[PDB]
Amino acid sequence: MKFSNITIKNFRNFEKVNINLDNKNVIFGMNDIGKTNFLYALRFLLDKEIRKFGFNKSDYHKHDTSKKIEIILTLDLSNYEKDEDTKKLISVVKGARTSANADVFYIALESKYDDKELYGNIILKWGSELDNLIDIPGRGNINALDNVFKVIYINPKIVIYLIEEPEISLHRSMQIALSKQLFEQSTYKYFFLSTHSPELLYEMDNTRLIRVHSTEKVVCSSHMYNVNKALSSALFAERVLLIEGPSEKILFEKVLDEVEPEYELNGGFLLEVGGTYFNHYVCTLNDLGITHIIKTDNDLKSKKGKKGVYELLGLNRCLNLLGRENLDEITIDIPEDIKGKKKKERLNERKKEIFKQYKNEVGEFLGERIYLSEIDLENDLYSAIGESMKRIFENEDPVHYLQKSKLFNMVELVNNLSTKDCFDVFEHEKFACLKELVGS
Amino acid sequence: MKFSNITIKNFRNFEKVNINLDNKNVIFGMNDIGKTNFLYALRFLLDKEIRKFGFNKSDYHKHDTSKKIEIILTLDLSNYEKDEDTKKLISVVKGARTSANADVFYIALESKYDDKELYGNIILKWGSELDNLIDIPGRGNINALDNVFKVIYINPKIVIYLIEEPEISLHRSMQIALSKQLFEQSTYKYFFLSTHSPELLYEMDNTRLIRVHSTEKVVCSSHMYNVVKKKLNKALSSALFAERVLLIEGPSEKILFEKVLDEVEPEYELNGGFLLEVGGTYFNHYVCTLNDLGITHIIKTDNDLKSKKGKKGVYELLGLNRCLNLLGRENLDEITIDIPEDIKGKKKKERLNERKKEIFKQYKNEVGEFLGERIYLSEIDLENDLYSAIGESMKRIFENEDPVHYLQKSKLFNMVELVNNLSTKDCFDVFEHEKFACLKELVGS
DNA sequence: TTTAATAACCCGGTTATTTTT
DNA sequence: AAAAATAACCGGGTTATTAAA
Ligand SMILES: [Ca+2]
Ligand SMILES: [Ca+2]
Repeated sequence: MKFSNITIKNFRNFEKVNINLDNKNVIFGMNDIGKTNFLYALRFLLDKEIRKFGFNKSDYHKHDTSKKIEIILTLDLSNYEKDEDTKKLISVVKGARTSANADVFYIALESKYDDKELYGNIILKWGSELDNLIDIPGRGNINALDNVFKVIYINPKIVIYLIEEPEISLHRSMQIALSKQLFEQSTYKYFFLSTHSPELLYEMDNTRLIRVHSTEKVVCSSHMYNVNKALSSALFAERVLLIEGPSEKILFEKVLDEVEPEYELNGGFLLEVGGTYFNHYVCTLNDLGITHIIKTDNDLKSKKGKKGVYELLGLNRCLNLLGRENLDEITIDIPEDIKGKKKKERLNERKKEIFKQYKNEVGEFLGERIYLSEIDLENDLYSAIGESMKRIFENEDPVHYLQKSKLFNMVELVNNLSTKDCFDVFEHEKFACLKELVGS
Repeated sequence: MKFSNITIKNFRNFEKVNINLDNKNVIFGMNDIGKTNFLYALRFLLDKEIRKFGFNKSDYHKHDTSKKIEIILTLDLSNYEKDEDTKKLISVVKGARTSANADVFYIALESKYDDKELYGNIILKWGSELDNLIDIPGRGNINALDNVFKVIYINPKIVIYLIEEPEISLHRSMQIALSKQLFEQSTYKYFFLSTHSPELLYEMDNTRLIRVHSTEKVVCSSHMYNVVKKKLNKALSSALFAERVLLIEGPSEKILFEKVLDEVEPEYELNGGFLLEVGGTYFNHYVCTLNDLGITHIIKTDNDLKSKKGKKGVYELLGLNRCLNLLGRENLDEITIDIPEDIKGKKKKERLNERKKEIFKQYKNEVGEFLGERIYLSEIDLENDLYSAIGESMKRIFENEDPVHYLQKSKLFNMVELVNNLSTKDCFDVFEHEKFACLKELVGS
């Protein structure tokens, strides 16, 4: 009884599309024209108050020719034993089943000859096979299809809901209450929800994501959702850059609005993880067709029980994202001396030798969407705008000046930064994580 | 020059309001009718196409009487320097400025005889003194106020912008870009902004915040706000749209408290309640803004101990000293806890956990004016006065003899496991206790 | 013979004490 | 007589080795 797919041929934006469905469907995307045409395709198939006006000239493909519109719904009916809705659809259809063991049923909408009397005319045919479809019998204004289904449309009998953007002029907690009410109540068994707000999509289970695109053909991507608050604003994006901390984010929001400031309208997003852990995020983004991009920094860690033996932490966190094996450990000797500045200067010079030692493995990290820095953000930020960093802080060592307060000295660099400097950050050879987010 | 105040007297919701407002005014609250009526009071004061129809019967306070509606605006006139609006405002007037050393200017709005042929007969007067105001002169349909000020209204010469709900049919990143165009650049200098959106208040500085109260007296709280302001305003921007705010340190007591405030009072966000994450024990960054806007700043803390850097065995008293730093008082002295080297771990944790009760029952006089104000201090942490409420049900779920040791290892991963299997009576058990009296003051019961 | 309990590191904050110049 | 590390806690996360019953 759970709906298999819909085939739309010659409608107002479509040429040949086959959108897989189930119950509880969510439609999003960039263009609103394809989302309105998807819900009006369901309204022309299953609602009589749109279907009684017929088709206009604008309801065909573009505005002229290809004068044969099919909208076909395929239900995947099968045997659900004594069921409330399935035995109802056995009971009203009756004689249009060609066999008693058929596990599929078709509802087809045909339209032809727009050019004669300026009128579309819509013919609805039942049938469990693609050949020998039987016409739906009706006496007056009422078909026998209208005894089965009922369509309720929301915009600011098996019941189908069609909801278009309920986030307009409501509070966000009312969107959270609508988000729980769409998935715990059994009266919202079948819907098609069009939305932009992330608060309607916090809790979500067993849901076909239908993504429409900005192309003129409009192709649709259809994905199953089975089982989070950070991912809800990243559900509406195709490309997600996964970054570690807020100091990365303030720099990237200053660069990405001074180079290409409409990146999130095109479908890019900046996602925080709050640490160095990406494997809980990339399995969620991989199942939903969202292209993750990972930016992380190379780190070293001292080993417990051994003095001088250091383990390769930032390399192994990219090897565990690929399912690979860990590396063997290194040995650094460090004297007593002072451990404030000089110990960090030994540990930078070891990590550069590591980063040139495993450069062909950095290459197969970068063949996937994992980008690993040489040391940190603050040291390859110094490799681009290091002539501009000494003027702002009035200091000889600006990396050590950012090392004291990582975010508070970052926002003083952000608040005094020129327009040409963001191109120098963005066009660097080591800031290539940004170039895969914008898609250029 | 800058705006100084408006005084609205007998208009359609107000009885006597003296609203002190600077430039770049931001208007918010749960009274959308009062925000709409405040912008209509500015349109009857300063716009031509609203004032040419006059007052109807509906904007005579409630529906009747109130026979003298006075709307008086003061702009105080004394900045000059490179801004020529002082020179325009003193060049258009002739005899309203009687003395050239005066530092106040009055634009007054009057109306009378409300029951004569259903017309307001709006009269506009100028003057630098409150007594003997002169009449604003005009020839035909155009006053002398009309040649000075121009009003542009947005709803989906000296320029005044009146913007009403711009988040309708506007995308979220363009709301953030509209906040950046409102407050960083100098394009809009005089505006009044009404909104319901948290993302128009991210980048804001040097602005007057007007909070409209939910009561029927429609009084307002106006705050001069000057300032990492992104890290402050990202948390604070959804908290300003809330009348009462609970300040919590961690995401364990968002997951714990949102289950309880959906089982007991699930419409608590619709009456002016909010839960504010801090991410640590730093509440002095957040209480400076909420107290000046009339928002109650409710705070739940835990007692903490720290070993000192130089001496061994003595303990800095960080549980009470973070609560006195909001109250500005002098810090406490030092205590001595004798812990040997071969005790470390669970025994060391319970040996410090006894001494956090021993410092708390000693200092019950000191915590009386903590809880008399909106600062709440726990016994040890969240998970022992949570065990003093639902502790028979803590041992049911984890299949553990001592579940508070089982919960400190995990934090969120067994806090979520606790919150998913909570019964209905359990969320009234935890809401009722006197150590969870911070939850009552958020909802007022 | 498994099993929890810290060393080590990452993403943010504070406040008093050495420390070095 | 300062100002810059450095303990030592607070809100979150992951491996890996050790002590531990
Ligand atoms: Ca890093
Ligand atoms: Ca705590």
